[PDB]
Amino acid sequence: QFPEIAYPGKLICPQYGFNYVPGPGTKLIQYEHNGRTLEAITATLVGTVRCEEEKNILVSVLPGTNLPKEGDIVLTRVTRLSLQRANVEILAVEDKPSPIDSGIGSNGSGIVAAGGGSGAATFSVSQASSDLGETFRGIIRSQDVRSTDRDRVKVIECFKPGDIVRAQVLSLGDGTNYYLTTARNDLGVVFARAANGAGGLMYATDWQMMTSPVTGATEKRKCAKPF
Amino acid sequence: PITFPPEVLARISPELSLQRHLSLGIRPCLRKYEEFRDVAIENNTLSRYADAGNIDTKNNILGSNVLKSGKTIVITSITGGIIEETSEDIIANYASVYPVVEVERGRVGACTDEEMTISQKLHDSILHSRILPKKALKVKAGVRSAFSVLYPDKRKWSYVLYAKIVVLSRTGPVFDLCWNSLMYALQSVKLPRAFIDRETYEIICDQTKSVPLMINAKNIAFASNYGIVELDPECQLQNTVLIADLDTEAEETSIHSTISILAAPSGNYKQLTLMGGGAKITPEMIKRSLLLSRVRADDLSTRFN
Amino acid sequence: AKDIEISASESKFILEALRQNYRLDGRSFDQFRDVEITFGKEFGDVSVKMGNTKVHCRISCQIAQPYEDRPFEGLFVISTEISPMAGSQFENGNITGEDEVLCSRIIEKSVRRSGALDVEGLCIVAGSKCWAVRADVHFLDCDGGFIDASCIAVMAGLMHFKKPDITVHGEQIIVHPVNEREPVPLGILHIPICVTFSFFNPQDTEENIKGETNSEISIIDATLKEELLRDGVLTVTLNKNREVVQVSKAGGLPMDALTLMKCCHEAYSIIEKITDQILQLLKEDSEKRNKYAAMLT
Amino acid sequence: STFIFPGDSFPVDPTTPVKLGPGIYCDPNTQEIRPVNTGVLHVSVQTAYIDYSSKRYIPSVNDFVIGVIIGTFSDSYKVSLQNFSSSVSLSYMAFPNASKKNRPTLQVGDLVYARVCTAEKELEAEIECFDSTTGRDAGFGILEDGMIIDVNLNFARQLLFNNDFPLLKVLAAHTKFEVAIGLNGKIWVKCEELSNTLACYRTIMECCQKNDTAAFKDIAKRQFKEIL
Amino acid sequence: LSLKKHNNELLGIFVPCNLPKTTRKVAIENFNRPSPDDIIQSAQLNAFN
Amino acid sequence: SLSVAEKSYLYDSLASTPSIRPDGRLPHQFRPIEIFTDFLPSSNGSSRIIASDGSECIVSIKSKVVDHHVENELLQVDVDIAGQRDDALVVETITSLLNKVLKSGSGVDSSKLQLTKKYSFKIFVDVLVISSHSHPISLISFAIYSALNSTYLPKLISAFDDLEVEELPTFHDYDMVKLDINPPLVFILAVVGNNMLLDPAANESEVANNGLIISWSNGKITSPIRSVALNDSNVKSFKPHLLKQGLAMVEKYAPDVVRSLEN
Amino acid sequence: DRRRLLGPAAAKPMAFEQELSLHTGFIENCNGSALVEARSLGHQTSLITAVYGPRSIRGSFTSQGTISIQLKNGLLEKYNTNELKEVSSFLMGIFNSVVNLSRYPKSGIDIFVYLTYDKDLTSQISSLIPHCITSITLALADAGIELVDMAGAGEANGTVVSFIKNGEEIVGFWKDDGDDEDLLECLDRCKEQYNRYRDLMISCLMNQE
Amino acid sequence: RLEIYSPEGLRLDGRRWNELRRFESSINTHPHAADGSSYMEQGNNKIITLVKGPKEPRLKSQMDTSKALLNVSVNITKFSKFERSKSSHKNERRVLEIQTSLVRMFEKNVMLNIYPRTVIDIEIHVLEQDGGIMGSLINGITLALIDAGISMFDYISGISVGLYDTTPLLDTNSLEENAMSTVTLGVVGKSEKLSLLLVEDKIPLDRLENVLAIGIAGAHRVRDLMDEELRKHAQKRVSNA
Amino acid sequence: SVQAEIGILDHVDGSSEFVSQDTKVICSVTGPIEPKARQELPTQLALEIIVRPAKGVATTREKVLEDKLRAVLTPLITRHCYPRQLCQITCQILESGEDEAEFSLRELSCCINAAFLALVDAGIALNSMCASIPIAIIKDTSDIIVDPTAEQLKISLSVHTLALEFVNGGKVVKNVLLLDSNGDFNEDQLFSLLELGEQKCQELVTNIRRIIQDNISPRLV
Repeated sequence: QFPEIAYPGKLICPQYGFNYVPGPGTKLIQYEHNGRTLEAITATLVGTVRCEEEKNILVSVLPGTNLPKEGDIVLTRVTRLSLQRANVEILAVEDKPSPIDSGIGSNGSGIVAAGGGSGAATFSVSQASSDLGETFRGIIRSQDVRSTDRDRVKVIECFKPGDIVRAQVLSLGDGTNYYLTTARNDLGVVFARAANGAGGLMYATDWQMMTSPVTGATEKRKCAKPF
Repeated sequence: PITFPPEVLARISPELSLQRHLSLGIRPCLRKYEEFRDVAIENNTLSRYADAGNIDTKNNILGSNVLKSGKTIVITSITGGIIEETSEDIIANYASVYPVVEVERGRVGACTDEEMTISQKLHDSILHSRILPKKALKVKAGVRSAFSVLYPDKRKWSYVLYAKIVVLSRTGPVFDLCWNSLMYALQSVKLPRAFIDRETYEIICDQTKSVPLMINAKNIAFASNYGIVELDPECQLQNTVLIADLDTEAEETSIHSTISILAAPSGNYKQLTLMGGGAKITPEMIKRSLLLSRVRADDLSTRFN
Repeated sequence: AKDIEISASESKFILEALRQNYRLDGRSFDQFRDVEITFGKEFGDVSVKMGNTKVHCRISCQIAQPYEDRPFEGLFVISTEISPMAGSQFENGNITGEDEVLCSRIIEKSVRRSGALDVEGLCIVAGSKCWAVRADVHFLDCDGGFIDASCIAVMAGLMHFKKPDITVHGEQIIVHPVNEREPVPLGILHIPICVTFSFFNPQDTEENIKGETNSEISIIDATLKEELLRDGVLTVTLNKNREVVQVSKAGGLPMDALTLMKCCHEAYSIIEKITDQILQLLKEDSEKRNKYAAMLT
Repeated sequence: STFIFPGDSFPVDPTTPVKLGPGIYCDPNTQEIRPVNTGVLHVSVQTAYIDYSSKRYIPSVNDFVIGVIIGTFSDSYKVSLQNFSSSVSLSYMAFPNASKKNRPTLQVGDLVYARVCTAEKELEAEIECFDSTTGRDAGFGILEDGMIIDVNLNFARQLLFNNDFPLLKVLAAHTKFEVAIGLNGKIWVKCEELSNTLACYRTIMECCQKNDTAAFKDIAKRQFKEIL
Repeated sequence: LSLKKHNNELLGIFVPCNLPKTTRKVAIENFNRPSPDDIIQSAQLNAFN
Repeated sequence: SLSVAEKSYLYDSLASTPSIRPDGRLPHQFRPIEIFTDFLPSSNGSSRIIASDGSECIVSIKSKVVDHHVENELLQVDVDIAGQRDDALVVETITSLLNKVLKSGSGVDSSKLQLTKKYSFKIFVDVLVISSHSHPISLISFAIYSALNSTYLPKLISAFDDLEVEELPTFHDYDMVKLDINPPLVFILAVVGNNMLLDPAANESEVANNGLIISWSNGKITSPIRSVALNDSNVKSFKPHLLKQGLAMVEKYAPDVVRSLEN
Repeated sequence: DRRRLLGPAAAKPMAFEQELSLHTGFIENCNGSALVEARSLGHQTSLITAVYGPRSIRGSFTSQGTISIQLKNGLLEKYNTNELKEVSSFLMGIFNSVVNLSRYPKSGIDIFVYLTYDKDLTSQISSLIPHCITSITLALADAGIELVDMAGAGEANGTVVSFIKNGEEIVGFWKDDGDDEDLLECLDRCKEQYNRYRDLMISCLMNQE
Repeated sequence: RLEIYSPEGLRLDGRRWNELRRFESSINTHPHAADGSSYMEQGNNKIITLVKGPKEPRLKSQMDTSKALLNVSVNITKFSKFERSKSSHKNERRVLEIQTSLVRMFEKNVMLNIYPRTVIDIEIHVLEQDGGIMGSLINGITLALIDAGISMFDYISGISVGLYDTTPLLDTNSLEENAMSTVTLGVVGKSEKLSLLLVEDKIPLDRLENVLAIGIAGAHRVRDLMDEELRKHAQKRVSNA
Repeated sequence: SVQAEIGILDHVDGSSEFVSQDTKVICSVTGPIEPKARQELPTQLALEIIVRPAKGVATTREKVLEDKLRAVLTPLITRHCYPRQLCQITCQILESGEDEAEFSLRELSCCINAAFLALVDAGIALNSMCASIPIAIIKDTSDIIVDPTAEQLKISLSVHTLALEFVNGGKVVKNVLLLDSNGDFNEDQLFSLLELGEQKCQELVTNIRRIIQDNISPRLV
């Protein structure tokens, strides 16, 4: 019978019993016991074991009783716009903040960017991965904003700098940027402010409209569906 | 319904989170408006005189303190040096301590703005509070002759004090915690006795004998901070408020009017900082902050041993 | 951006004007700019103006310990850090760049290595106590020629400074207040002054390297527009005793040796006048202070 | 008509609708009209604006500017209007009678005279080498040879839009010349002889250094006598 | 316990405090109709089987 | 840099019974080298090693007179590698290992550095690596071994006992004494499957499972022994019997290497 | 120093078996953390470790993750830079064999160890290595990073050996000074310590859910 | 107190007033490490020069679309003198000044405009040092650049002249450099045009032209020696291959 | 009284020079310009602030001054008018006017006034006007002194810096931008100090308005 709980280094099952295939949180490792070769699936995480049929069976370990990848859902902030694409920064990967520490208060008083202080010029490049407050970056091309009429899309009629956007990962890209898409009904703008971030919050009214409550002014966005 | 976890909401829209929490009478840190965090300390456990009968001989630490407040931990240690001194209530008759502050946030490199400003402000506030007189650091050196040392019940020397402060698990501004930890560590410092054997005179510290550090005990003060927020009608769930002991990401990102106080249990004040970059600051809020800081200092002074 | 952009029209116009013996500001090829020197309230506070270039200098001193290797001398240091105040093309912290390093080395060789200051007079107690002297140069506005202005400002500030009188009382020393015992000046051995030349090629590289004629052009004390288009540069330091303190030509456009000697001979006439002007200004300042002190009796 | 400071009371009846010009801000939170610049307030369907002194140019639609080509891309040029500023873009199809076979032949380092056509707040500004509003092509294009002079913005506006400003008339009494005026703070001149161009450059620089328009003639006479 | 009984409003999307029920119903009704991509994708089925 | 197919082919060749190396060498066979000594006249000793793949190292030996009561260590090594920072991890690791192998009691006879009852010679070892393509610990060790066996020191001619009355040490102005100290050697090994390899090449290091560093001195294995990763994409664990095999291999084949470095 | 307050220039410094406790997850602004505290007759040690990542990295595309380890002193500065860096390199060599680095392309993982407390109640850095390995293993498991096995270590007479797979495999070997002919006894003693440390680590992970 | 220049016209090492030290150079000494290399011996000086490039730039920031970028690095070892140096010389202002001077010298001579979007790197190692090191650096760079097959206009030769009271001495050593002022020159081809002129100590104004002329003649002789060595190596290379 | 001059540098957008007794500061402003990628903010203007001392090199003493200047200047500027642009502000102290080993409040006030004047000269959009004064309380007498000299600072008990915000013709106080008190004081002293400082700041801002109008008006038509 299969184990109920797992820790790193714990053997789960052999390859046959049905052909077993390692999923997330598991690995296949060679073992030598009593002078004979052995194959087994080994857990790599602390959690619980569940197997689903996909005969071929996939064995996975799920934490409980990260790093963005293709197919993931992310929450981003718009940084720059042009005629061909939008630049964003990733704030959360599947309802988990990324990074844990955003670096607030590290540069003193005022309103400063993460790399806009004195410590940015003295970071040890060769002894670490990145500096305090750095995030993953992504790019949304105009042809990826929607699935239809992807040759007449106007970027400034869809997003504005400072908006919060829900997107999905398409590719790992290069070492600088991921590639993202919003071409689905549940992807798009979730939070926005009037007067390009100087006013109050707006609420979604239609598939392509948001409204300011204090003064009944309207702007054009690509609204993600609420509820 | 579409819903975000509290950490995600604080990351993506801190102002809305703060406005929503306040309309219910609570804070994103899950406290009341005028409620402080609890404090627990552990004095003089890392020093070379921690055990009165068994003195460590490989330890050069003269005083120590460990402080815990919420989830934040502060460790303070004090060392010493000696300098040859060649050549009222006025500030020319007072000394200070030289601190170095490290806040662990996952970075390797030189100091940030936060660490440098905190160190400088600690030094300056120690100097301005008239806590450490210059005559309290004068060395009464002895002489060793055939070998024994005779102390007096030429040249002149003075003590020099250094401090090292390490902050772990930071969640907000940490100046008050560092100041309070250093105040606790200063009241437990012992100074080693010193003796002597173009000229070369070498002064040597005694291995086990020491004398206590004499400071103005009536000038000791304790720190607290406050914030002022203006309520937004469209964000309230189904006028200004005063908030004490700011913490967590949502509060530090959205609040730009703050008050800082150093208050002594005698009844006077040693420091006051007003910075209005947000809501308007009125005299009533200043008076309320002064009263609250007085109560907090009274609590922190008479709480241990 | 931090890049200063020059169009082709401006370059062509300036080079063609140089071919016809014209400068934009109306000077001749061998004319130096006018120098204004102003002294502050404290000793060692000097302002120097050269057309549109502005430089400020300050001198200060304090007690220190001599080096173990050299126990009979004091300490002297010169600091020149540039800021975006003089222009947005300058970084805030940059002491490793080419031009900053070159300027620092030239000033160091002209002033500190030449022994213009008497550092043996800074010793108080041999082997234990001495004076440490600082020179701080502040660059306020750049229109070319920071090296010459810096040299003039440092020398004038050193010749204007006075330090408090002290006495040795057994083992320790006593530093008297200024309102008591009349502070004393420093000893200056010679006065060095720097001059900078700029070179332009009105032909191509082949004519410069393999040609028989020598048609290169030399001007003195270039402005910001001129020095952004030059092909070479030369700095020479001299004093009134007809001594070459230092010469620096670190690469650039190759120049015939006779032209370089002619440049070295042209610099001397300028340095003589500059030295006389500095001495006269110092004398007038001293007389003004003495007259005011007499009138305040 | 009156001198005003930031934070002062705005002397306009709230009932009457007035279109807002430079120097006046509408608060996005309180919907209040307040001045943000220091200078003289002019009130003329009526328009109000503040005239203030400035040196750093900010692009605005329908302005005449002079730029420098600093880079060539696959479909457009990269153009600088002022040192240390963000660059603007000039499209290959923004020339008269332009097609995919009639390509422009500008190089890095050329001077151009153009008009601002797009100045969106969230994007990069664009310029064109022909007046698309009217279809007129009056002096737009490359400027060959000549010399460039830097001035402040008020001086350039006075030269371009005021016909009672006496500088061009006093300059025309000494020589024949060509001129182009950019509102970004640039003046281009050219004469047949280099000495005349140099005299014009010196006269313009000295006149801009001063504030009195009655001394222009003496300055011009002295400068044109200097060159012999 | 206050947070537990006040979820779905403390951690939800932004809806203004004083929103009449008519406006809320109109907003909800709009999103229950095909999006611009839906209409175009519906017609393209006959072309690309 | 190698591709996946190249690495698979090379690993299949190396992890076979018997092993096949890309150049056909035996598991214990070394590659040819060239040695030059005594070419820096201003030093007490010097050497230069050139490897067959372009690797080159230069060593210099210099001395100084010190008080051997205040001074604790009489041998100091300083390492410089071209293209690397002075505070790079590999540079400091090599510096630490090389200072450990030449410590006071390690087989190095430091009694030959003593002059007068109060003073002694302190030896400075400076290493400059011009070009390298793999971990250069054994190349530097061989160069140091070659340089130390051709070193000459000044000859003292002014007293030996100075405990009571001390005179300044004085030396003969022309004569010198050859230093006959006993220097060690350091070897690096590669683990590829179930095989052990001596003197691995650059391409063999890119597929190795692990590595070993073993010291040798006058017939015996010496204290400094480490396990080292020669790459980062193929490092794995190994069974304990491979350690004993490597120790035996070094014990067996070290004496032949000693004879190759003589003179 | 322009960034620190170091005081006057002329001043001079003053011149004058094991029981364990393991806890994880107590630092808020990092991904994983652990506290290791060991006591015996004549020694006492405390350690804290923290893990940051996976995080973005500067440079070109990399197909697998990168690990960095930083060692810092605590209270007393008992070790210099060179030996700390050598120990860091040894630890990085060990933990490149147990982390599933193929799972984290173009990202970095940064590990910090603080040497808080070390007192002699009755050759000194070698005996500290096993506790560092235990702390790093616990913090990596706490942060949710994939590990193929639980790594431990033991120390015996200047020799440190690190094991996986119930002590049948070696991921690290260290030897300074000591006896030349003593190899089997060192292996047996180190394995004996490793088994106990492994039991305690698994119990700590299983209980504190 | 020594006889720097004896009444019989002899210097301390036995040379006369207008004689060069022994000059030996080698070309193509490190074929596996660089495109061009040289080994220079001038008296007791020993220098290794390596030329790498033209090649792809490491970073996309250091790319120029009109010409190549030239970099020079100089390493002075701790054992290059009789007394061992206490600390490293890597980041001293003097070394940075030397590197900048060399780069600015050779920018005007190399035809950098025919190698756009490339980088050329020069790495130098000084093993022994006995006076007049700047001229030796210049000569080594010239030889290594020519060995790499990189286009240039002409040779550049370095030389040093010392002035002892009224007597000019050519190609001074360490003993003479510690007792008098010296001048360093860089000469182009067989002309009178100077690429470098460096005077660091005091010299009378009315005594500089004679020193310049003596240095120019010495540099012409140095250029002749370098050309002879290069031609001999080329003849040997082409004779058999 | 105080002396102020406007527009004295040639290669910056705006500049000024403020003198008060023996304290002298010169300031320059350049912006809006293109920022570095790591300084950029998506929706508003970014600031870069530098302060340089009269003697020596810059240390951690100047970092605190930069922090306080940044705190004062941030709410004054209409930052949302210049999205993802940069403004550089540099202050050079020429004469401290006090003993730098103990006090730094006169330099802070002079820097605040000089920076405001340079911002007005450059043409940056501003929400309102500002003024700043130093205050001290003297021993024995316990008198409150506005604009103390260097001799009065050596016998003081507490030192204060006050910066206020004025609107509607310089007659209405909008907020307290900065109050920085160090020493020993009670509540009555604090509330007397604020009342005196408000009047002194009002007089100073009226004087500043007159100076600005005198300097700027000749440049316009």
